[PDB]
Amino acid sequence: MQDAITAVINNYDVQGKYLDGAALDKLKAYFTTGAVRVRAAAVISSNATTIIKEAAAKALIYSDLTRPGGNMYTTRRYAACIRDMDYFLRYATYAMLAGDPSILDERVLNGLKETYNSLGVPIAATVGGIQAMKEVVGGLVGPDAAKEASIYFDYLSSGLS
Amino acid sequence: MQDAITAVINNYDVQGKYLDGAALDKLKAYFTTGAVRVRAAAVISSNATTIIKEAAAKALIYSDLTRPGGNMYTTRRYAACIRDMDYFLRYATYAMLAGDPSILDERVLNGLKETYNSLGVPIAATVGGIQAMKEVVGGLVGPDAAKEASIYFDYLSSGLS
Amino acid sequence: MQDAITAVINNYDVQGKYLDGAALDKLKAYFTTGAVRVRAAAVISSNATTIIKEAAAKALIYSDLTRPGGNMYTTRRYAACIRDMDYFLRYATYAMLAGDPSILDERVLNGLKETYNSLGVPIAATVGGIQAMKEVVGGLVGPDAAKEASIYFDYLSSGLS
Amino acid sequence: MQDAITAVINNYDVQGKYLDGAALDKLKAYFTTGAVRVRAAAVISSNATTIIKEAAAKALIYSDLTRPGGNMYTTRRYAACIRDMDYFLRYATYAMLAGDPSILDERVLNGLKETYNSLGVPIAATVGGIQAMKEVVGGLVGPDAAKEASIYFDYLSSGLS
Amino acid sequence: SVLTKAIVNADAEARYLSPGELDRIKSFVASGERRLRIAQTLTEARERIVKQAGDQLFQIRPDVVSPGGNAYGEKMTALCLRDLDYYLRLVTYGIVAGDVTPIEEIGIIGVKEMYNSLQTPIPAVAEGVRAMKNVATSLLSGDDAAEAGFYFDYLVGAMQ
Amino acid sequence: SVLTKAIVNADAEARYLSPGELDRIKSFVASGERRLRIAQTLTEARERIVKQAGDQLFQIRPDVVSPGGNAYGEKMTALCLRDLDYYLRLVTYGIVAGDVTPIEEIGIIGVKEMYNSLQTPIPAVAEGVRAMKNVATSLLSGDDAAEAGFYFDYLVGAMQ
Amino acid sequence: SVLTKAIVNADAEARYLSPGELDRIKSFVASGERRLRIAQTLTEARERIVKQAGDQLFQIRPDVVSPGGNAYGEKMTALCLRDLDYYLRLVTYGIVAGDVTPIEEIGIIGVKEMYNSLQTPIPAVAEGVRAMKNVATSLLSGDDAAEAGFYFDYLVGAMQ
Amino acid sequence: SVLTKAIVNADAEARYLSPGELDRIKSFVASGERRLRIAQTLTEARERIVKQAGDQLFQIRPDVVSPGGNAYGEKMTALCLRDLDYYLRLVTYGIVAGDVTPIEEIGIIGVKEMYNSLQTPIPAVAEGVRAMKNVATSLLSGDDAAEAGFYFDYLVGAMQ
Amino acid sequence: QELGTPINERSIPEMYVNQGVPALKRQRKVFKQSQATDRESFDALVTAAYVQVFDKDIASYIRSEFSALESRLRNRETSVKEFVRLLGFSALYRKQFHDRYPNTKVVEFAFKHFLGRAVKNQAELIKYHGLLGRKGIKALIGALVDGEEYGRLYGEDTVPSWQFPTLPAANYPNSVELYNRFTRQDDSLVVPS
Amino acid sequence: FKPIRSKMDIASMPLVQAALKEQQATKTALDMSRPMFLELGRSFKGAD
Ligand SMILES: *C[C@@H](*)[C@H]1/C(=C/c2[nH]c(/C=C3N=C(/C=C4\NC(=O)C(CC)=C4C)C(C)=C\3CCC(=O)O)c(CCC(=O)O)c2C)NC(=O)[C@@H]1C
Ligand SMILES: *C[C@@H](*)[C@H]1/C(=C/c2[nH]c(/C=C3N=C(/C=C4\NC(=O)C(CC)=C4C)C(C)=C\3CCC(=O)O)c(CCC(=O)O)c2C)NC(=O)[C@@H]1C
Ligand SMILES: *C[C@@H](*)[C@H]1/C(=C/c2[nH]c(/C=C3N=C(/C=C4\NC(=O)C(CC)=C4C)C(C)=C\3CCC(=O)O)c(CCC(=O)O)c2C)NC(=O)[C@@H]1C
Ligand SMILES: *C[C@@H](*)[C@H]1/C(=C/c2[nH]c(/C=C3N=C(/C=C4\NC(=O)C(CC)=C4C)C(C)=C\3CCC(=O)O)c(CCC(=O)O)c2C)NC(=O)[C@@H]1C
Ligand SMILES: *C[C@@H](*)[C@H]1/C(=C/c2[nH]c(/C=C3N=C(/C=C4\NC(=O)C(CC)=C4C)C(C)=C\3CCC(=O)O)c(CCC(=O)O)c2C)NC(=O)[C@@H]1C
Ligand SMILES: *[C@H](C)[C@H]1/C(=C/c2[nH]c(/C=C3N=C(/C=C4\NC(=O)C(CC)=C4C)C(C)=C\3CCC(=O)O)c(CCC(=O)O)c2C)NC(=O)[C@@H]1C
Ligand SMILES: *[C@H](C)[C@H]1/C(=C/c2[nH]c(/C=C3N=C(/C=C4\NC(=O)C(CC)=C4C)C(C)=C\3CCC(=O)O)c(CCC(=O)O)c2C)NC(=O)[C@@H]1C
Ligand SMILES: *[C@H](C)[C@H]1/C(=C/c2[nH]c(/C=C3N=C(/C=C4\NC(=O)C(CC)=C4C)C(C)=C\3CCC(=O)O)c(CCC(=O)O)c2C)NC(=O)[C@@H]1C
Ligand SMILES: CCC1=C(C)/C(=C/C2=NC(=C\c3[nH]c(/C=C4\NC(=O)[C@H](C)[C@H]4CC)c(C)c3CCC(=O)O)/C(CCC(=O)O)=C2C)NC1=O
Repeated sequence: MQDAITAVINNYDVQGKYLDGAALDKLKAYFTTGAVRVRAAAVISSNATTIIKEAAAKALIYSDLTRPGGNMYTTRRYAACIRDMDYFLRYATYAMLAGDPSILDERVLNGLKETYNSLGVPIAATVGGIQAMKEVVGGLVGPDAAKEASIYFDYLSSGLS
Repeated sequence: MQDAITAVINNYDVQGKYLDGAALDKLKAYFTTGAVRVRAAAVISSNATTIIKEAAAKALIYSDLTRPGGNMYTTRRYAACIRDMDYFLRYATYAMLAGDPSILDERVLNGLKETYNSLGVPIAATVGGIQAMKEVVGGLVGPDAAKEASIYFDYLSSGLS
Repeated sequence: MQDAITAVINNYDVQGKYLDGAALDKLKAYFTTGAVRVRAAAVISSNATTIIKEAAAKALIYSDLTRPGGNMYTTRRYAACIRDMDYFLRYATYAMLAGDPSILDERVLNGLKETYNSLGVPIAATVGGIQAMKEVVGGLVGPDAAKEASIYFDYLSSGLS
Repeated sequence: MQDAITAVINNYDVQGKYLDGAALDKLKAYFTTGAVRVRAAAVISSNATTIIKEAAAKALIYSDLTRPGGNMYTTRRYAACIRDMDYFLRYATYAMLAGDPSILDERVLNGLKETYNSLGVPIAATVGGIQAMKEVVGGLVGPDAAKEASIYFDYLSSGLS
Repeated sequence: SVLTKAIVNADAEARYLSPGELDRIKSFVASGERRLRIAQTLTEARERIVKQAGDQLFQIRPDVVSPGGNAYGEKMTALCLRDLDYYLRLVTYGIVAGDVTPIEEIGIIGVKEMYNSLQTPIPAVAEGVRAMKNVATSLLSGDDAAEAGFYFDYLVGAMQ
Repeated sequence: SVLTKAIVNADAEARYLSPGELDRIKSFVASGERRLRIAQTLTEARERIVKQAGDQLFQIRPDVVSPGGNAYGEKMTALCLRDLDYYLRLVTYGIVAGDVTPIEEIGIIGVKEMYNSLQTPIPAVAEGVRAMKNVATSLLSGDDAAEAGFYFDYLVGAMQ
Repeated sequence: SVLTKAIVNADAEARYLSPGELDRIKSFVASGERRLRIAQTLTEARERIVKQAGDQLFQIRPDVVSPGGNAYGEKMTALCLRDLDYYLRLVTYGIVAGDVTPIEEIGIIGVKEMYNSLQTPIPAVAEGVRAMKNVATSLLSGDDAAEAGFYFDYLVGAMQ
Repeated sequence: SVLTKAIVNADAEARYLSPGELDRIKSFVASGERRLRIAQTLTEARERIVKQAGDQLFQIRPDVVSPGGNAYGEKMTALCLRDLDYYLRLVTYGIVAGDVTPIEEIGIIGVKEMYNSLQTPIPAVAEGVRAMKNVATSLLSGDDAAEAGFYFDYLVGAMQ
Repeated sequence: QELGTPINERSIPEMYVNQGVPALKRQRKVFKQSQATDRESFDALVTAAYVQVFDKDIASYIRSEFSALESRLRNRETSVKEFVRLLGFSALYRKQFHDRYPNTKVVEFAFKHFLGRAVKNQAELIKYHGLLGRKGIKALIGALVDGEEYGRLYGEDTVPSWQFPTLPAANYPNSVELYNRFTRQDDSLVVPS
Repeated sequence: FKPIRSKMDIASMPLVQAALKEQQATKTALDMSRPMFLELGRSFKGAD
């Protein structure tokens, strides 16, 4: 995986080039938006389980999924789905702090689509839950970091879909 | 694995046959060249690191492989490449000692092609380096074991290609 | 029409020259990329209708062209536009197989500009659709034949424009 | 009319694009061949009359063209034919300096053919005279600009025929 | 060439190339290096092949270089040997292309009419071409010899 | 960078980021402009630092430029100067990134096998790096000089 | 087959087989043993392929097993699986024959009228064939995998 | 210099200057600025080159600084360094002049006799000259490095 | 050696490659029912018959309207001549090539589609236009298909296909101008009189 | 007066095309007048 700074450093090391004005501009661009990211991450960590609760109630629950015959039926499958939601929110927080989707591409999206296809998981329901937690985090974080937080949730939803 | 003797023994055991004139002739043919194989193996064991060094000098370094963007660029990749060269040298020594490429197929060639394909290793450059090692070993050992050593290097290069 | 080989043969016949080193190098350069052309042509033939569908969705439909007053308004004009679009795809495949735009000049581009001027077809829209299949075919075929497929689509676009 | 520089500039202005690497490469390739064109043009200008005389002697005169009833019979038509050859030579020099046959298309070839059917001039004889001048000019200019000079004479001959 | 003939049928039937056509294209491009080697070998032995073909042709039928012959005289023998050089070039073109469309378009359709107009013996020209085939096959390995001999027999049959 | 080292441990234990990690990220991000200005001067003085460093290295131990030395010859000395320039570039990378992830992944892991296969004196390389540290410190303010000296010190420690 | 197509295109010109078509014939006979081995390998695992591909198809396109679906109901799903087995048999026939001549005459031409009359989703059949292709290529070597995937891709494109 | 050599050749032949001689004259005068720059660089770096060449020479020939050596002692080593400075000045003279006339007339004619009388190792002088060559080439761009190395190599060869 | 070298060196090759008759005269295929046996080759013959007639542009729109004719042709109940004749009797041909043009351009379109050339001379225009106006398309097409020229050139089973005539005069350029025109590209009648 | 357009690309001329190939080789392959320690640590490709 890589963050923005290490990504620029690697992108220049591959060319064998010293850090010039454009690269330092990218680095300063990441440096300026530092505060909103850590504050959004702290509020998300503090409100993680509440976020999962509203996201479930808003996108998945009170439907045919929770009823018998659905994928979310039984406490085992419900615990699996809520653990997956907590996982997704945690790695979205990681990607938001790192300013890069490489960690999501590596440790999350790799093989998930085929495995969910094999297990019968609803991809549309997963995307809806991801968007619900995106909405709740956008509400919680405030205007400082809502957009940056939303971009990586959109990345996860787009990669799954 | 198997040598020439073990290969003949198994090929006769699969028919349940006692050893006959043809098997004895094959065993005599292998036995008549035992000393030259041991001499070439001792020479290769003595000059293993030197063989690698001139092999790398003639085939690998001072090129785009070493420059930024080369597959052997960076200390980690260069160390991995030279470890691969010493692996090839040791298994070629084993193959020439045993008089059989069965060990080369079992413990070297299987999986290596698609492994290099996934890793991005240049198969053509690796084959060229193996050929440089072959020519160095042939020059070092002498006319007595030159072809006998070179056949297994060609086997390795053909298996890679 | 001509391919690369017949083009070289005619270009040397008109001067009365035997095939020299330069002509042999040209033929060798064409022959070295023969298989990639065949693979890309097979992929394009298998994915023909999807290329047209995504190209039309990306460039033409959902605009004033499909609305009344647009050139591709009504089922007849929609069918005519997609048939033309398919003509461009098929002749681009022929050009990429033959390695020469002679067939494109001979059987497609002659009279096409003034024909579209007579019928009122939008040349800019046609160029947009051709570039749409250029992007789609570049996505489908891969790194191997992307640029070689792209050169003939650029040839068609430059001829129309 | 238009030279190489204006051709590149117009080709980029029609797209409304600033000059890029390809445009700068074309401009550099033109600028490198500056002195050769000037030297060839100076040689042609100095040897203009001898080229016309030798081309006329080799291709036109001593034949039915100059004998009575021929198209080049009488001083009135002989002077006109040599003036036409001078015009072709001068415009070929202009085209060679500019590095573009646009001047040949704009100021030589348009209307010239139908003018020649109107007057009764032999087009084949004119083409033969042009090629004789081409051979003489290629002899004079040297190996540096022989091909560059010959290309425009071939352009004129192909346009006429 | 085979590419042209496949594309011509595909465009006549208004369809993409068939898998069989794609396979023949693949084999056609696979054979390219040996074809280029054969064409290179013939190109390097141009002068010898032409000279020996002329010598065998005149040995077999000297009447063409007799006073009443079509090719009597130095400047007339030069044209006959130039025609043989033309046909050798056409054979090299055919070998490189893989089949005889260049040979057909350049040197056989109407050859009967041209040689009848010039009053030259077409049977003599055919034997001259056959001598060129023999000299050419003398300088090639067996497989390449048969490959070139196919085009030489095509020329011999066409001039008939 | 600091981001990778502060994210890898969080991923390892499976939690969101702890406040000490967040505030160390604050110190890192607040020092960003000064880090960029520090890295800019070293790039301005790129080809002039290495010339001073090479002289002090060869004065400290001239045996590497001796006939039995690894750096004997014009092109051998040029290669060593190129390696010193490589490590100066890596130090600039570490300075801007705020940690040693790029430096480690590019030029220290396996460097022992590197210089053992090439038979180059690693302790000599260490003094060569330290010369670059001294010449770089000579052209920076005290706080910035100490800041760059930390990364030079890390490279010297990891090299041996 | 390759023999059938070569003979038919030769008889189109009413001439004996060219040497290039003969090299076609030798290549096809040399590859025939490998083709029959691949077809036997696919034949041994026919039930697993159709079962897993049907599961994959129902995963991707659930509307066909929806109330407004052509294959809604258990017997309608069994008919879909029988059709998939038919297509697998046709692909094996194509692999052994080398040329795709039997597949086109048996289960390609007229399949548009097939699924239009039966009101079945041709894109859904395409998705099922693609899943069959994936599961079949999972059980084969790379060259053999590509050799089978070409025929699978013909099926997918020709049901367009 | 170049002009002196051309003039002396024309005088010995008893003719005026050849156009090719004027060509080398124009090239020599055009190269004057670059030669002056190289001389200025070496003059400014005269101390470093001499000191470093002394250290490298004493590493390859430790016995010269030893009890039975020519340069045993602080002032004996100072004399050796002064000799190396003399040869550096002569190389600067040769670079500015364009050939080796001043170097020849000042430092190689009879140098064998002088050092034989002084009991001085001439191969050690040559090693010192090579060390000065390496140190000087370390301070120059590639083209100027080769240009100065020409004169250094000439000095090494003539001191044999 | 020098007696077979070009003289006046071809400084721009492939400016001389394209001279003469176009490559299209010999770079196209002819279809015959007698050698079009089997299902695979029969479809090529059928799709080629829709391109000689209908001129390749509105031929791609044909999906299944001529399905009874193809069945009889495949069953050998009607020859290719009968198939081509019945293709000219259909409403699609009348709609496309008669309903938008003057009565003389219909003769030119009918000639180029069912014989492969343009009108020979004025004595043929008078014969074949004074019959179309007398009895419409179903007599003009029958006259062309049953003529002596059609029987000579194509006989029973052969798609018409373009022919590049040499004689009579002005039949080669007149035919080629018709050949290199896309559908609706130009509607001037070329040979008015 | 109709625009007369252009049918011959200026980069296909003998002199310009002969200079373009030299321009490629000189920029890619060979070094130049900066110090060799700087010229030995150069990557000829830019993003590959
Ligand atoms: C909103 C939740 C949706 C849902 C989910 C669901 N998931 C499973 C089971 C698994 N999920 C995973 C996931 C991962 N493995 C990884 O390595 C990563 C990234 C590091 C992920 C995200 C895996 C491997 C499983 C299988 C093993 C396990 O259960 O731990 C299940 C259980 C299904 C079953 O019982 O087979 C569910 C229900 N289901 C929904 O309906 C929601 C939309
Ligand atoms: C102070 C200099 C010391 C020294 C060095 C030396 N190095 C080489 C050759 C190479 N060094 C490298 C180095 C790297 N590759 C990488 O990816 C990195 C990380 C950025 C490094 C540092 C490589 C690849 C080579 C091989 C040649 C090449 O670059 O293409 C040599 C030359 C050895 C030879 O046999 O030619 C030398 C001398 N020598 C000393 O004495 C010093 C202590
Ligand atoms: C993306 C579609 C665009 C468009 C096109 C359009 N085209 C026509 C009509 C014709 N197009 C052709 C084209 C060709 N004939 C050839 O032989 C070739 C090359 C082999 C080509 C490209 C021709 C000849 C016609 C006229 C006859 C016919 O209609 O088939 C039309 C119909 C116009 C009308 O209604 O009269 C359209 C709409 N229109 C768009 O808006 C797109 C940009
Ligand atoms: C993946 C399954 C899809 C699907 C299929 C479906 N098929 C039928 C019925 C028939 N299918 C055939 C097929 C063939 N006959 C042939 O000769 C060949 C070539 C080898 C084929 C492929 C036939 C003949 C039938 C009719 C019944 C019979 O076989 O006797 C049905 C049932 C339709 C009905 O109305 O009952 C279905 C559902 N449906 C899907 O949704 C899938 C995409
Ligand atoms: C001395 C010969 C010159 C020459 C001629 C040449 N002509 C053609 C092709 C054609 N010539 C005609 C002629 C006629 N149209 C008529 O109606 C008749 C009477 C029946 C005549 C005389 C036509 C129509 C053509 C084109 C069609 C055809 O080829 O039959 C050619 C061949 C061009 C080619 O193949 O592309 C040539 C060479 N060429 C010379 O160099 C001489 C001066
Ligand atoms: C009742 C005495 C207690 C109580 C319960 C309560 N439950 C819910 C909501 C849900 N309960 C379930 C339960 C299950 N799903 C399963 O698969 C199984 C195993 C068979 C169980 C037990 C689910 C899925 C839901 C969510 C809604 C849905 O089914 O779709 C609620 C509503 C909570 C809300 O926020 O609306 C309540 C109140 N409440 C009490 O006071 C008792 C202690
Ligand atoms: C509705 C009952 C069904 C349906 C329709 C559907 N249509 C589109 C998109 C287009 N439809 C047209 C149609 C016409 N253009 C014409 O000139 C005429 C003749 C009067 C028609 C009927 C066109 C042009 C479009 C493209 C968009 C545009 O108009 O610019 C869609 C969208 C498909 C997409 O991929 O976006 C849909 C869904 N879908 C159903 O399920 C019904 C059966
Ligand atoms: C003779 C007294 C002087 C002389 C003459 C000379 N003339 C030529 C060649 C040509 N002369 C002509 C002349 C005419 N063409 C016309 O239409 C008319 C008007 C009726 C005239 C007078 C032409 C056309 C030629 C070219 C050859 C040809 O006719 O085809 C030559 C030969 C020049 C050469 O070979 O280069 C000569 C020598 N020369 C003298 O010294 C006399 C004073
Ligand atoms: C510009 C022309 C020029 C030169 C070169 C020159 C040289 C020179 N070298 C001297 C001494 C010396 N030169 C050397 C040199 C060497 N010892 C070694 O081991 C090596 C072989 C070598 C150094 C690399 C030594 C050792 C002496 C001292 C000899 C003594 O004191 O007896 C002396 C005697 C002392 C004096 O200078 O008064 C002279 C004149 N004079 C000139 O006018």
